[PDB]
Amino acid sequence: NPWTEYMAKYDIEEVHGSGIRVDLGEDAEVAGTQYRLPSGKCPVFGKGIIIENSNTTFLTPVATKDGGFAFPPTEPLMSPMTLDEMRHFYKDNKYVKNLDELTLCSRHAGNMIPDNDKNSNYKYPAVYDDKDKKCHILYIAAQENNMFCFRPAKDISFQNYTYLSKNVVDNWEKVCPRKNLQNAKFGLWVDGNCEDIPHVNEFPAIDLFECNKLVFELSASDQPKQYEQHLTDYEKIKEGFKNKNASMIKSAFLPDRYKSHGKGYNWGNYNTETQKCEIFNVKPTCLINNSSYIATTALSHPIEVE
Amino acid sequence: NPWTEYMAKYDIEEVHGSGIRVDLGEDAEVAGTQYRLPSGKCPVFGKGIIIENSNTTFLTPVATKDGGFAFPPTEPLMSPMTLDEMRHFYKDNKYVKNLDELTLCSRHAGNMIPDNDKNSNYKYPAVYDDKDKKCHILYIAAQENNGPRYCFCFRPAKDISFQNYTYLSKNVVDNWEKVCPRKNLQNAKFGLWVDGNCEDIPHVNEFPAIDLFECNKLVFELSASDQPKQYEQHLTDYEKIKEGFKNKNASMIKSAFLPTDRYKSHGKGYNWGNYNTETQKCEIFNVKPTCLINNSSYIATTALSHPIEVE
Ligand SMILES: [Cl-]
Repeated sequence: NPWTEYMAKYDIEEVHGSGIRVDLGEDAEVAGTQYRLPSGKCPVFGKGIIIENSNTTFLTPVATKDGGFAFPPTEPLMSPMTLDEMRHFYKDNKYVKNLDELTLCSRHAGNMIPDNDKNSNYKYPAVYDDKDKKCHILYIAAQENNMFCFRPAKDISFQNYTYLSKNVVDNWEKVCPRKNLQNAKFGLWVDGNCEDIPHVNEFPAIDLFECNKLVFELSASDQPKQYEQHLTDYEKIKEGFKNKNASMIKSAFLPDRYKSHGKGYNWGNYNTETQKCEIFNVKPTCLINNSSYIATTALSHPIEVE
Repeated sequence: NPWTEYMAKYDIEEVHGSGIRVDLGEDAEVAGTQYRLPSGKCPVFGKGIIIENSNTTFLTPVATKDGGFAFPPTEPLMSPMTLDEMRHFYKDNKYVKNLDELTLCSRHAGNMIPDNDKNSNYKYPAVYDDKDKKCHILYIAAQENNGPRYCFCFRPAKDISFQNYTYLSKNVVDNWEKVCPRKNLQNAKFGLWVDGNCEDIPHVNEFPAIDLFECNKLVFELSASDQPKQYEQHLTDYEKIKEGFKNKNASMIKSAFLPTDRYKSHGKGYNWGNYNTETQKCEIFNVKPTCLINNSSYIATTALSHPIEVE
């Protein structure tokens, strides 16, 4: 396969390794309880959280329903923090001060100790705003609760946002998707040629944005499948919550089932001419030269094209 | 309610009466020990077993690791057996010879005596393959074994590879076509009849589902299960019997701990789904539906139902 090195970034199971729509791919103890937390190795471009029946944006600091998901005021203020502020903050750290924008944001979020637990490996995720050059640390690592109903989504208002786990790798631009591939269709390398993906499901999509949106909706998810009828502390932890009104969430019921490990309907071929989004769940291993198509993934930016 | 007679086949507790994802709804003695075995009265369309970290397919005869779940070769060969071979085999039996292929495969499997036990009521289940018109008697009636322990690990699933298979207990009824679900209902949504109207099911759990097959898979996964929740440390002989195993390498499995109804669903579960084809959402619920709503955006499915076939 002449396509192996090129196609490496599209093996989402390998290179990302956790959920995309909902990333809760690891567990980490904070003060004696194991909490779920995002753990994917790639940035998720254009991902944010929509709070339903509300005008509050999710990057609004948590209420200390009026509030969002972001870190409340700390002293000194750790979040939000601009790119320049971050580089100045870490000036004495050779291995941190020069990391790319997104990786720096991830590492910065990763320096926030949870709940004065100095032993803990738990690290908060973050959102980077590329327009504002601002890093927002998320206090709430839950992504879907469908007190607050909400869901993850690509939305036109989120196009400059990137959702970042603690695990985002420093060379993500070499090894992860970002841009959509114009004039290219994902395929499978079989006996010296790029063949069509055998099984695809097709949907109407007015533009590339709408196709990327759909793929995202259907992509790898670490959200629980079985769960009680009412919200319970056990259900909250399974959704990625850690804190409730001034105490940690605990549950006698906590002892790997919910982890996708990157498995899902993560790829799409958008036919710009017929306005159909072609969605599949096997990793592609080549490209087909087809001028009618744009190749997208749930990780990819919903608009940007190369 | 004008829907009563029409909706009877969606009363899964009544018409099927056992687990769907894992069906172990009866016990039957073989050589002095009670074993668990499938007892559902309806066929389960598109159900097979996935063996983990293995190149072995579940319809391969048992190893006699390299093996599956199917009957080892017998003389005369009783399994696998084609429809035509079955009809010829039972040519002298008026009551069996002209049964529908599914009920026939169930009855054929039910004629295998377990472990030379002349008067046992234990009857092996079977899988009928509609593509090759072959009946496969299963020697292993276990359907799930994947505890954190050592995970020969396996689980039940609907999968594209299994779409022409039907998993058949010994109790599959001869008139299943009239009394059991099979086809999904296109342009229809399950509801509840309230005051001269078909109303929405009050509580549904909603999930993303790219197509009807995926919705049907999800419903099956959440459906009535007779599996022990008793996932514990090592796999003990008692645990094996609770999982539906009967044999282990030249002896019956036995246990002093076997008491002489707790893991039986009797068909109670998240057995139904309304799939919204326009929003790609699978809405799953655990109460029997009692009418249909005319909605072009939906397809009504059950855990029993074929994962593709529509009406
Ligand atoms: Cl029982």
